[PDB]
Amino acid sequence: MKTEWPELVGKSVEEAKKVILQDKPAAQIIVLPVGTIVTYEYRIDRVRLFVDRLDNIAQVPRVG
Amino acid sequence: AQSVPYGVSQIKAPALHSQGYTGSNVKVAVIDSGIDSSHPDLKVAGGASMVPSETNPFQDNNSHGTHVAGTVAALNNSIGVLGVAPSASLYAVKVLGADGSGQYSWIINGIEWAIANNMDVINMSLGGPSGSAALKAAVDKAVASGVVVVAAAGNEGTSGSSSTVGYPGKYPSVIAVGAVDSSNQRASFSSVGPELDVMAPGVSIQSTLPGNKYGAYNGTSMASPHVAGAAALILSKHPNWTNTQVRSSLENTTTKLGDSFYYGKGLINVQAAAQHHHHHH
Ligand SMILES: [Ca+2]
Ligand code: NA
Repeated sequence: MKTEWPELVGKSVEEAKKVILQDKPAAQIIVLPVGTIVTYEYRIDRVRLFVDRLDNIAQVPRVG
Repeated sequence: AQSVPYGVSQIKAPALHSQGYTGSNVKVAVIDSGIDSSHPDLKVAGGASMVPSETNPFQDNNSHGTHVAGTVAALNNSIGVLGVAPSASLYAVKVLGADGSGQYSWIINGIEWAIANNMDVINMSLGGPSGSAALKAAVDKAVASGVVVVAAAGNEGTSGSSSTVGYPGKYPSVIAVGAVDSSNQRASFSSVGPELDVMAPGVSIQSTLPGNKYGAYNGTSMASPHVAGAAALILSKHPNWTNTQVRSSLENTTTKLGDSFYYGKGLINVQAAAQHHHHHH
């Protein structure tokens, strides 16, 4: 089971969503700004995508 | 009838309750997404919101702050669950919006509010992968001012020999808390590193949710409020103990588990922490 996507860092948020939904079609994807503080609960269904101000992925996406 | 979630029993909070200590008159700020003050198993004493577009700290549009609050302080009655410190004075310090995120300046503003309002304990079930000088200054200021500051370690799992503890947990002044299950095994998602201080239950933790609900959540976010609640129990039994002393009491009386890189000092034991003389069990 794929749970991290380091190959998506530096890609557009759009391509990252498409790729993650191919691997995990029921993922609950939420896009947040990189450099924010976030809740530390663990959600096996969730993938947060942290984007820079250009809307590119700025941190390795992972399940949780 | 009320149920006692396993994690409350696992840290030995019922021993303090039977001695008559429940966190009365201890002020605990839950710095988080808000707390649903209408929940019949919570009593919220006060609070403030630092989120520009969500000005009511007593409306929790995410659910996370309400769950964390119930592990700290769900009321002792005939309903719902029981908190670690069910008599604590609970403050909703809203610094995260509905989506579970906040700007560093919102978190800092909430920490400053807590210091200005004489909070005895802060719980931060939250973090980010990088620090900032201003964030470090805010937590160091709260500690210098006498506040016990507790934070979730993060859910980044392992990464070889690298620390994966988040900030502000990773700062020396903050107690960083990892997650174990009911068998004392580290949760696979629990962050690791030399900054991990103690562990508490963080798997399938039942607590309060908005709109008079209950449910089981997972995370170091769930482990942190066991330790913040334990700090409130300790202060209710020893009201003159400093934050320094409360922190050492928890660290010095854990049940040691595995290697400290993965487990820190082990599982907290609030019964042993609240005695005068401290040793590990
Ligand atoms: Ca109750
Ligand atoms: Na720390």
